[PDB]
Amino acid sequence: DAHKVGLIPVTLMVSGNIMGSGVFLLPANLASTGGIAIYGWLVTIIGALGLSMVYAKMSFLDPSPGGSYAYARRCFGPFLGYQTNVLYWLACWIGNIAMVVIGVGYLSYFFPILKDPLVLTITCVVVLWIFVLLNIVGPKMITRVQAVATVLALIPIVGIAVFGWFWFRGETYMAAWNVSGLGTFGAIQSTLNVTLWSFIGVESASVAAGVVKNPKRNVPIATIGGVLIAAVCYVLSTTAIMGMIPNTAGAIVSFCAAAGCLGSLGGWTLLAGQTAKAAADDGLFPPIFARVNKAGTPVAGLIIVGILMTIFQLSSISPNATKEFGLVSSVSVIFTLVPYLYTCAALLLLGHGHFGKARPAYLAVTTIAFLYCIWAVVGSGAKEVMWSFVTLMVITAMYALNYNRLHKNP
Amino acid sequence: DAHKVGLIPVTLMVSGNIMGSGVFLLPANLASTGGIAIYGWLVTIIGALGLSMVYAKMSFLDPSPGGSYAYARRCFGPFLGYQTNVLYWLACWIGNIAMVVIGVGYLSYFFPILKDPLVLTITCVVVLWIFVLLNIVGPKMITRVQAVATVLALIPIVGIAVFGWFWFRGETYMAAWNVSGLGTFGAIQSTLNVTLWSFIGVESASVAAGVVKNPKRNVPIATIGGVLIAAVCYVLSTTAIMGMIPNTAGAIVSFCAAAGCLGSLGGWTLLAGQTAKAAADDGLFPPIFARVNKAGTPVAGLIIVGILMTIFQLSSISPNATKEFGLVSSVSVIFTLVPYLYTCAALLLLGHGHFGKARPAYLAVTTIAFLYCIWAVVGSGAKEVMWSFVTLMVITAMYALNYNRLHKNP
Repeated sequence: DAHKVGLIPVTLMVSGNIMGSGVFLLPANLASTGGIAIYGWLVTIIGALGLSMVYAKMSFLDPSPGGSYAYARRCFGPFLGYQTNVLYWLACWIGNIAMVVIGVGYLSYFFPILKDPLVLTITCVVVLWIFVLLNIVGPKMITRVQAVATVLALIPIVGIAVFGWFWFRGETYMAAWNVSGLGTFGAIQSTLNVTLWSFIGVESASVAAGVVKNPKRNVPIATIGGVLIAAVCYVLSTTAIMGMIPNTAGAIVSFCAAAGCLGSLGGWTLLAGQTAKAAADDGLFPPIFARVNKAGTPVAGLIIVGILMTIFQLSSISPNATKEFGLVSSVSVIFTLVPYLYTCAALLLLGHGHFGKARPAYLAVTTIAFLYCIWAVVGSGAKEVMWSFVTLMVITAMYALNYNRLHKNP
Repeated sequence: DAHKVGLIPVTLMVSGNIMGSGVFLLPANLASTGGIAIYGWLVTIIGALGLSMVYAKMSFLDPSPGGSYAYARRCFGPFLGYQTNVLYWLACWIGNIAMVVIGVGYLSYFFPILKDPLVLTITCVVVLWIFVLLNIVGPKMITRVQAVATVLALIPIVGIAVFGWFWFRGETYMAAWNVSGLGTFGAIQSTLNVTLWSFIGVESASVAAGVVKNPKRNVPIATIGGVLIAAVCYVLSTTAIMGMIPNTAGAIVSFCAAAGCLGSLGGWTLLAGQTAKAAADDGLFPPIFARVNKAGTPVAGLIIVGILMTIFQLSSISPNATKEFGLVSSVSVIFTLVPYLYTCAALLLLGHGHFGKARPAYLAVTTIAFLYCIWAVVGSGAKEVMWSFVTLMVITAMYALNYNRLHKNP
């Protein structure tokens, strides 16, 4: 198959959905800290790379076509995996509405603007279907969108990596040094708590399956590529941290950031159609989507995701926490963790005896992945989390929509 | 079998674990409200009776011998059910330490006393093993303890039901009327939020199985008996609500309350040994307990529960929230919900097509049970709930202790 994309724009997708709509804000987020504190990066990147490794050698096997639910079919995988879906896709199109309220806030000036009245919302609303239709064109086309746009948002960051390496200069960062944070013991927390729940994305590769070239080779290479990429991106970019704290070619840096939300948005609508029109086939949901107009792609799928997406775009217009951490926009963050959980549960529930040799080695990386996934939700908002769990209780008993499973019957 | 108890002291067990260590405090808990507000009772009792009905017609089938995990073997039932255990048992012996810090605070005077220094703790510590050994004697003996002691704590409440019906008098309650609460719309919340998470217990019957007479008949009758009992107990007792708000034979009323924690404590250590030395056999945990010295009963089991119970009795001595809602003593409240959840999931996952006729009827009661269970955790402490969920993530990835399940393998 050649109408089914490949590594080159896949790793870019995978990377650029972590990159991605949070880097041009990351330094800011550890400015109110607590700043550098590079340690925070050390540990969050080590454990996250572990998570990407998990995903790598799992899609190394059954990709999938999901994934991150594919493997849920085998912590169980009915109930638990059909759940894992609801709560991930329902955190797939939801996290999108978040993505536009910021992505267009990134073009809040520089032509248009406007961008303050009802115009902000009317444009995020039409900016979404942009990518919905650009998925009805794909999937090979939406990945073509992401490739160009994120290598656009790569200009800024990568530019500061080496070029920023030649500018500043120098011992200024040494001047600001650590401190501000309330000491090393927990000081890290002030950084981890914003480099962690913001490494979210490694899934996209083992979630493309159904439209990557060769899964068993390209996809594992995809996540590991994506993670090492965004990772050094993160470090070299936010090590450009001299002393400031207050929060010509400037226009390019402001355009290239929104251009990350140019590719991202497509990417996540994509992930939205995938891990759902997937558990359409491996069983139930229910669907509906389907219906997969000939040549792949969920025609009903992404269109339906459009309706679900737009409906919330016009009532979170608007209050819901006017920015990040919105009791709805953040919870959907937590949601995307469970599938991190069962996955790693699976890269061992399906190495029952490992169709691969040397145990302890894989045995660590998965444990590490478990800290990372457990820690980055252990240390987060108290209304938000209880919330996820409320959704778990409700996802569950919303399987009355489901009286036909089986196992260990009577 | 006749060394295996029967309905007569079983329903008393089942009832007196909800009764039970919260009634002589219940009116107090809706005094700071918001008081009567009898509605709160209306809705909490209707949905709870639904929950008991759920449990009734489930143990009507497979009892079990668990239960409330028995049936988990069939939302899955490996991982999910072995979980459902950890999080219920670890909420079974934990809820106990809570039970003694109050049950002896109930004899904080009237002989002994003391009851304020290190003596409070040294006595709760030895008061626990009391029931641990009185379970090593049972299980028919511990139920004999609960029967006598709760029909002792029945004297107070039931006495006010009819006798209290002849005393006051009269329109005083009409004088205090509703109000104080911030209006009907949500006013109920101030009552439901303390009549709900305080109806916990209906499980005990469908959790005795392994030591009730005939399961299929006695156990269903047990929970429904238990619930209607504690229910009218609740209503007729806390309808003795005249106007007061500040918070000879008086000694009897103060003794008879602790005497509820005389029987309760035994009951829950009991439930502790049960839904664990049960998932010892249906599979894994791991155990250990076992080892079931001849004639039933988990000898290693309750003894081990003693060590786990005493260890926390001497470091929650002491701070941990010096009373109810202890971020550990309350969470373990939330924990005892999940098994409520999968249960009701099961009275339909195992009525796949109902080995019983007329669908919609059973179809409601289970839905109602789902509200009750979901609502009473939807509306509770924010650190506590996120906490349960953290335990869910950890229960989970603590099944590395478990690399040998199966289903839909590769």
